[PDB]
Amino acid sequence: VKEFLAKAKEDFLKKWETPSQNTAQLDQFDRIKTLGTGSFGRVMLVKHKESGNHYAMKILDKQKVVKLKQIEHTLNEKRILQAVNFPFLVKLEFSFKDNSNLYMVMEYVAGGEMFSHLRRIGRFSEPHARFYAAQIVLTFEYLHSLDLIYRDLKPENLLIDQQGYIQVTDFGFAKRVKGRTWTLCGTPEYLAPEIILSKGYNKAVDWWALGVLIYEMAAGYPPFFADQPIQIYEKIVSGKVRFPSHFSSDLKDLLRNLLQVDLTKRFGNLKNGVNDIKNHKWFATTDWIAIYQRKVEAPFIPKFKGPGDTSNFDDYEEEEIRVSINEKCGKEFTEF
Amino acid sequence: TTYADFIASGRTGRRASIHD
Ligand SMILES: Nc1ncnc2c1ncn2[C@@H]1O[C@H](COP(=O)(O)OP(=O)(O)CP(=O)(O)O)[C@@H](O)[C@H]1O
Ligand SMILES: [Mg+2]
Ligand SMILES: [Mg+2]
Repeated sequence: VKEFLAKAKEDFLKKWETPSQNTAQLDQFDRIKTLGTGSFGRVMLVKHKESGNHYAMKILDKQKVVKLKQIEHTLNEKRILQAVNFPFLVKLEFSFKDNSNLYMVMEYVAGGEMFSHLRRIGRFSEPHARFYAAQIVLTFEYLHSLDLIYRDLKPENLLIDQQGYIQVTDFGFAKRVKGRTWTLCGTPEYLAPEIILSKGYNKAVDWWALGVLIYEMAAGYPPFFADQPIQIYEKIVSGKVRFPSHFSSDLKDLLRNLLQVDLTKRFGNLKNGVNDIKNHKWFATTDWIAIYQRKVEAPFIPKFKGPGDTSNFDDYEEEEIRVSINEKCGKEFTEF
Repeated sequence: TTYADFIASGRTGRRASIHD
């Protein structure tokens, strides 16, 4: 692994230092349907004219981003996404901008969000949850080795590809930092107590989030839930966690070490780092190399009928892409 | 049950991220 990570780092640094820009333009794509909406725009299924390939186009409104002080995060998102390379990370195919918007064209993951499958099915069996978890563990090991913190782990950001494997999307809060950071960002149910407490935090928050993810996948509901975020935060900081009766002893033990408020005890943040997790009894049957190579038997393969199929995604209200005749926020997004 | 309480709660749908 150390050998692999060292090379991955070199590759990453080259792109981080000299990012690619303007690798396509708007008229090269026919917009089909919205796959999801966000605070600064939306993600749409699109078809690239010349190739006929389908992609997911994330659209960001510049003025909006600037008004809401999210410039740095947006720049982080694209700079990082274009530089990473891993089997479980969605690939950024093209990127460009125009008078009004920023565009990030990713490979299209037709299988839909893990979220929809999870809610529909109710909960995943342990081996099924474990299959997904192993993938996130290897992804975090990779990202962390590059001084990157993901910051938004949740089923809604995890897509299932045609092989039944995970493709992580939404690097909106990804950031390259050595040491601690302070931004209050993420998704309520997945926030680690140190984030909520405004005390400064590090990569350890991704490991706590993994804990929440594993718990949600296996239980069918989050360990800390309520009607309002504020109520959720109180539960998270209290630390009290209760496990469903069906949880194995191993799962509960792993979870108690991930959903650990004490930073000196949280798995993934100790002397042995990721190895404390990889070597845990819950992952005993996990063949890490096989997982990385995508050779393990996927527990579930989404039904897909032809490219361009969006049957695995909910429907959203369509809207017209507006492109002003005047350039908006040009200086702010020069590097994009 | 906990499941029933979650299912009747207002946060069972897609969750949006927060910032700042
Ligand atoms: N490469 C891809 N293939 C298929 N669908 C994708 C995709 N990238 C994103 N999506 C879909 O679009 C949705 C929104 O994308 P994304 O999460 O990046 O937007 P956002 O960051 O504005 C939402 P938030 O920050 O609130 O979580 C995803 O939850 C997913 O359903
Ligand atoms: Mg998202
Ligand atoms: Mg986001």
